[PDB]
Amino acid sequence: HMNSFVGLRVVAKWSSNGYFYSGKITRDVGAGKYKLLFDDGYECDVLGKDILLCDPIPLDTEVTALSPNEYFSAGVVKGHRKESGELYYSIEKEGQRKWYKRMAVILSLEQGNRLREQYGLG
Repeated sequence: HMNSFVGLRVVAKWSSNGYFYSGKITRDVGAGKYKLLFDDGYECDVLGKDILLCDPIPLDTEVTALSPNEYFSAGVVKGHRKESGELYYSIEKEGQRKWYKRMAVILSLEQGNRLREQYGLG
């Protein structure tokens, strides 16, 4: 039904790793899989059920923000904005909000499962 998923930004995980990372679909490789180019440069084929077609990550989503002191901490998306073409998320934690670059925001398995119903490609 869909014209094409190529070029769409997503957050996706591979198997045996429980986090979703931001990336983009570069190719429909069939077999229910898509070639995903992660923002860090890593590229591999991922199952449709492991892809959340949401960009930006919606507001009021509980996410995992990579934080100072190599600290991964759960927080809630309260805003996003483009800064010279780059997407930044406003994440609320301990009742305070801070800006994080796109790549510093990931989803744990539980956090991503909450979005599968609405945004998953399963």
